[PDB]
Amino acid sequence: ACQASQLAVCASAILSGAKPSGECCGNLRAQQGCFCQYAKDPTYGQYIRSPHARDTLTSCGLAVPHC
Ligand SMILES: CCCCCCCCCCCCCCCC(=O)OCC(O)COP(=O)([O-])OC[C@@H](O)CO
Repeated sequence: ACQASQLAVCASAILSGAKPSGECCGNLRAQQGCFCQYAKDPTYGQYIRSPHARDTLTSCGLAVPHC
């Protein structure tokens, strides 16, 4: 299922713009199909939709979706 809480391993990058860890990027790579659903989360979606989250994808070499 797509639960935002799955992104905890990337929280520093999403919340602060920190360079993402390798483990973060590997988790993001696996979980790409959830990204537009994560972006709709009422609690965390504001962070998921942010520039820091987008920058995290790009730092990980992943496409930024058009949700
Ligand atoms: C690290 C992963 C990043 C993934 C990035 C995906 C790129 C996101 C691009 C823009 C996304 C737009 C998606 C639609 C977001 C939206 O606003 O609709 C959401 C929605 O209907 C569900 O909840 P919500 O209304 O966002 O709730 C927000 C808030 O007010 C509740 O606290």
